[PDB]
Amino acid sequence: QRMWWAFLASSMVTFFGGLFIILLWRTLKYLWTVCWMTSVKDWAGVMISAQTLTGRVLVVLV
Amino acid sequence: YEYTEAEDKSIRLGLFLIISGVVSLFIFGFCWLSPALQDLQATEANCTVLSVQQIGEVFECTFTCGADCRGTSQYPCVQVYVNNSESNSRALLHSDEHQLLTNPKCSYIPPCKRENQKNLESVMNWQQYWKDEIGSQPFTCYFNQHQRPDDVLLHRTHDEIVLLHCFLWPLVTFVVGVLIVVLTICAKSLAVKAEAMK
Amino acid sequence: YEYTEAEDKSIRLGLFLIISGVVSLFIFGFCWLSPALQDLQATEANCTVLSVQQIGEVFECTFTCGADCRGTSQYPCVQVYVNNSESNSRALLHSDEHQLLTNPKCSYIPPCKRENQKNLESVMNWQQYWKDEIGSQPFTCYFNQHQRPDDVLLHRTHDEIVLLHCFLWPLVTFVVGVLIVVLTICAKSLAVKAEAMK
Amino acid sequence: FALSIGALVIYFIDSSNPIESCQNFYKDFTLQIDMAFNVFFLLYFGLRFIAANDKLWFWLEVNSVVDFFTVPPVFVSVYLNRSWLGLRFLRALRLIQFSEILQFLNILKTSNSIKLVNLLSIFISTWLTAAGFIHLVENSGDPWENFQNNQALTYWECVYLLMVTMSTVGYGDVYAKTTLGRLFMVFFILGGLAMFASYVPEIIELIGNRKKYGGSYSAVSGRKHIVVCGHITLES
Amino acid sequence: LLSIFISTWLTAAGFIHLVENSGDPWENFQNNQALTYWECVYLLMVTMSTVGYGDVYAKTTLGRLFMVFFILGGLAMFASYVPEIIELIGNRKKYGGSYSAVSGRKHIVVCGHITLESVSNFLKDFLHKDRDDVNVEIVFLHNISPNLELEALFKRHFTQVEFYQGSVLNPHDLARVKIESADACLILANKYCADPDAEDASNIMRVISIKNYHPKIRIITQMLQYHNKAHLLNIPS
Amino acid sequence: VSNFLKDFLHKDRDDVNVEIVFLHNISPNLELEALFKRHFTQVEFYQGSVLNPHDLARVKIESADACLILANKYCADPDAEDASNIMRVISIKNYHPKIRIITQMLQYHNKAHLLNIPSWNWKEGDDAICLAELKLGFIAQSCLAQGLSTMLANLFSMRSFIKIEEDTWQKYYLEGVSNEMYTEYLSSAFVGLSFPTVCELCFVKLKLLMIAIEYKSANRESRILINPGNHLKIQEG
Ligand SMILES: CC(C)CCC[C@@H](C)[C@H]1CC[C@H]2[C@@H]3CC=C4C[C@@H](O)CC[C@]4(C)[C@H]3CC[C@]12C
Ligand SMILES: CC(C)CCC[C@@H](C)[C@H]1CC[C@H]2[C@@H]3CC=C4C[C@@H](O)CC[C@]4(C)[C@H]3CC[C@]12C
Ligand SMILES: *[C@@H]1O[C@H](CO)[C@@H](O)[C@H](O)[C@H]1NC(C)=O
Ligand SMILES: *[C@@H]1O[C@H](CO)[C@@H](O)[C@H](O)[C@H]1NC(C)=O
Ligand SMILES: *[C@@H]1O[C@H](CO)[C@@H](O)[C@H](O)[C@H]1NC(C)=O
Ligand SMILES: *[C@@H]1O[C@H](CO)[C@@H](O)[C@H](O)[C@H]1NC(C)=O
Repeated sequence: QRMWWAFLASSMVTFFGGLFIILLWRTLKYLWTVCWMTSVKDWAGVMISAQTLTGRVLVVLV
Repeated sequence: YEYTEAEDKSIRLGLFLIISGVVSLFIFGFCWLSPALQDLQATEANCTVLSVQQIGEVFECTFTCGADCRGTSQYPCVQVYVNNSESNSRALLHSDEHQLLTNPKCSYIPPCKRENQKNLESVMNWQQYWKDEIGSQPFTCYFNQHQRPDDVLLHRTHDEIVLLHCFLWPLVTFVVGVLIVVLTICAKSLAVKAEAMK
Repeated sequence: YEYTEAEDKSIRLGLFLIISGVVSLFIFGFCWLSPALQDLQATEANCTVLSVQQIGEVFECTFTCGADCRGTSQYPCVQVYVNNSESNSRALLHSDEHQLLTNPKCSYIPPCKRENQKNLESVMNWQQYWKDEIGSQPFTCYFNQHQRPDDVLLHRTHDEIVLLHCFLWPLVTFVVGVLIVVLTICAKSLAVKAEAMK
Repeated sequence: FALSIGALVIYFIDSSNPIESCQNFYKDFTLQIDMAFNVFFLLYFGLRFIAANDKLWFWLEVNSVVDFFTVPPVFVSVYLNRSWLGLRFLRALRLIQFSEILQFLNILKTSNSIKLVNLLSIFISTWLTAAGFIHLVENSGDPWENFQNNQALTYWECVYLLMVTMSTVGYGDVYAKTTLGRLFMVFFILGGLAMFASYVPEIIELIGNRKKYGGSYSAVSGRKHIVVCGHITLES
Repeated sequence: LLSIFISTWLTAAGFIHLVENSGDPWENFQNNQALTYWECVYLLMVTMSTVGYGDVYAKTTLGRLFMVFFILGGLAMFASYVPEIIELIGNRKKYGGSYSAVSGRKHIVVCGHITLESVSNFLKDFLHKDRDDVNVEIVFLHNISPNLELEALFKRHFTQVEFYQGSVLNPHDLARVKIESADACLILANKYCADPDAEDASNIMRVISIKNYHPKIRIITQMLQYHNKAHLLNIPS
Repeated sequence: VSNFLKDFLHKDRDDVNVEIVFLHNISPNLELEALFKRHFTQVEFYQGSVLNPHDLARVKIESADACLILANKYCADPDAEDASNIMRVISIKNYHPKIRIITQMLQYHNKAHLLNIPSWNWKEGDDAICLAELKLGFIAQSCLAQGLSTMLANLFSMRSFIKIEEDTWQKYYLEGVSNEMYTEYLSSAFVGLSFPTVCELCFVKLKLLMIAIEYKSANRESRILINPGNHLKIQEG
């Protein structure tokens, strides 16, 4: 049948679902205070940066 | 203490949904409901079939092949007059307003096919359903005593659910637009007050 | 001694009506009177019915249901030739120019209904009024010897009062526009001279 | 102001109807809330009529003139139990106070924001008012044509017509087919080019000044930046 | 600018394409307008330029609503986004470039103080009708831009007088005026100045610059003081 | 303008229905336009002089509660500016004599001209503030007692009290910043009492630190007696 609706439903639930997760994770981190994440920004974090050549080629390819 | 730009754009996005939650509710109030409640004005009657005849006047339908064909065949007309229960008058049947507004002189526009004989048999097959069941089993039938004094519908243009989605989803957009703004302020207030617990 | 802003805006409003009293008179002189006096050019004749017949040519009217229906039925035509008194010629009757300009070949456009038989009976009922009263009681009938050499009207497009409201109400607007300006100056002159009676 | 918006919404609802119809007490709860809004409007320009330091100056301010072509036809409408879609669109002209009421709620605290909302308010109010006018003209006909050349436009079709017109796009799918309608479209094209060449374009250009050396420095990581100050010239 | 224009235009075209392929949903998707995407692209280019043919237009209520919003948005970011950035790409200076070396036309570079007074007398004698046929084009190089009287006087002589902005103390400006190919250079000194010696030393500086660029040249100069004349003799060229 | 606006429009000033209207011939610069667009219902600028009667009418000087004349502290000649401010005083007092005028005087000797003007009345509240005299005196008096200038400056200036918890010098400093100076008639129960006894009763029983007093009896006008002895009793008025 005409299942056009599920695409937009998936995208919007991916939006405001994923938006609320960021807010509630920044809620509970500042609510629990009331009462190897280091190199993971370096494997790809440097790569994302335009300064890296591999990074520039990645931007051009995407 | 300052609203950061991640916090500020969430406020700008949150207000953008609170406004558009009103506007989408404001648009559909006379762009969706104004055709809806006029269709909900016609009440359920319980009417009986008066007479089923033909005319002999052809009417030009429009079939297609699928790849943008403008073939126009023709179909005969059938006037099904019925006897109302409430307004107790002689009035036609109509499959919907779309059948009514295009050809009010006919009761049943068949789906237009290529050959005229194909469109002919779809008339009499529909006519046979109304030449055997006459008077017996009085059916539910929609009639308006304001707009169309002599036209009875067989269905509605919409459902009961047409009142739902025009009030639901802008208000769904409205509440989510509030929950972005509220959870931005509350998490910031937990990030500006609980930091100074030293 | 100075015109105050309440006094000054009354002058600005008073001149705005004196100007618009001219313009509304100036517009209607060729936008209202130019179709009017051409209709008043056709004089009252006293003419007799020559012959009332039919043709057999159908003409497609347009009925409606009320909720924007475009149903188009058909009606037969009747040519009522009459014998004029003044221009003493063979000419048709016409109910008005609106019946004339749309279908000059017919004398009487019936109000279009759904069924063709409904529009058929409205023709012959009108025809029966003109098949019994022929020659006897010569009636008042409007004819123009300038525009339509062979078409006689039964009525006018307008009344005697059509000359009134095009000259009256801009001049009503004109006099009231003067009375705002005059009573502003006079009351100010009574408010600037009688103050110094000390 | 909020009840003025509500009366405008009642006008928007009533624009989906014929010219007039006979009522007693209810057809769409039509006049039942309209009478209450207009009685409150009558009371509102009642107690500020006595607040007139000049009884004439208050009479000719266009803030009760909007409140003045509306309320006596509502009283005639409830005296006759029938409606009329007349000069009720003039209620939209009271949207000029939107920046004034929005200043009261502490939403706007910037003179650029006040001037911007004043411009957008006078634009939207003029546009909806003129759309209601030519809607009223085109629903009826040319009276010398005996009201026969009526163009059954929706109010919002007419709103689309004026937005296509004022931007000089002019599709021609929708246009005025009456002589009085063509006359008002001529007058409103001249009025729109009047208050676009004389009202906004020196106030638009008050909201156009930008300075091209401001802001701050983007601290790019790894880039040690030097601040150079002192006398700076092409030579040094 | 071109990227944000094309991206906004194709995005909005895709939007109103998506609207017009479907119908108004309260009309039960029955008033669909079977537009191609590129028909819709043509629609938005005809719309944003305020041409508006009306051969193609939105026939749906939601489509008309988006066309209203996009006409307002297009006039928004044309009156607020581009027209102060368009006018950053509009500044041109009307005295630059170089001299077209026409063969047979010996051109003179005239430098030094240049004003309506000093230039007018020289132009009148040089361009006098009795001078008959002289294929010499006077090219004037001065840092100061000409005033309106100078612009009128330079627009009294078309194929005969060209002005260029620049000094004779910069080698590139000498190249732009084609000093090396120039038959001679005439240096005019402002007669009226706060210090006579200072101007004289400026003209001597200009002589030194031109003779250092191209030594085999004739230079006719004006000297306000008789004592300052010796410095020119001191210059070797 | 900034210092005056800050003290006048300070939040601690609480509810004052006074709108500052500025009349100056020179048009405001962009910094002035920003500063005037920081105060909407509070500050209006108008272009014009106070040496033209129509401009005084435009600023509604007659209905104005008071006019404050500010003198540029830095000028080529102090006397010339002082005479310009005296000219402005003469113009305003000639327009409407029953007005308070507070002015700034760059020189102490120029102050006498205001006394020469007939309308000016010191007892009427017309006051001239001499920048040179006050600044030098504050510096002088502080040569006797190091730090008096800060104490006197913190009295009259409306300064925001900030709660400080940590044991720093600022915590003990802000304990006395929020004090101000106040003028007040004494009670009728102080008639014929000695000034030290009255200061003891004011500071002990109701914690007020009385400094000076009025004193007039058929002689010259009521001098301000900083801390009299037990020699002088307190009069009823
Ligand atoms: C813009 C946003 C808020 C809209 C997305 C909300 C989605 C989850 C909602 C809006 C309207 C809903 C649709 C309403 C009409 C039909 C009824 C039936 O035939 C099956 C499901 C279906 C198709 C629903 C599926 C879910 C649905 C598409
Ligand atoms: C990336 C994450 C958020 C994906 C989640 C998106 C959800 C909302 C989408 C993706 C898969 C979808 C399902 C796809 C097919 C099933 C079975 C079908 O017969 C009816 C619809 C139904 C039941 C859909 C419901 C909505 C749905 C569950
Ligand atoms: C059939 O007839 C009656 C009268 O018209 C009507 O009210 C009703 O819909 C039907 N009866 C029942 C029991 O549904
Ligand atoms: C059926 O016949 C006529 C024709 O409509 C109508 O007037 C009458 O009321 C009907 N009778 C019944 C019992 O429905
Ligand atoms: C009938 O006939 C005459 C001649 O045509 C005409 O003038 C008049 O209108 C009529 N007679 C009377 C007395 O009205
Ligand atoms: C009647 O008959 C003819 C036909 O129009 C005409 O010429 C003649 O004048 C008329 N006679 C009378 C008396 O009206």
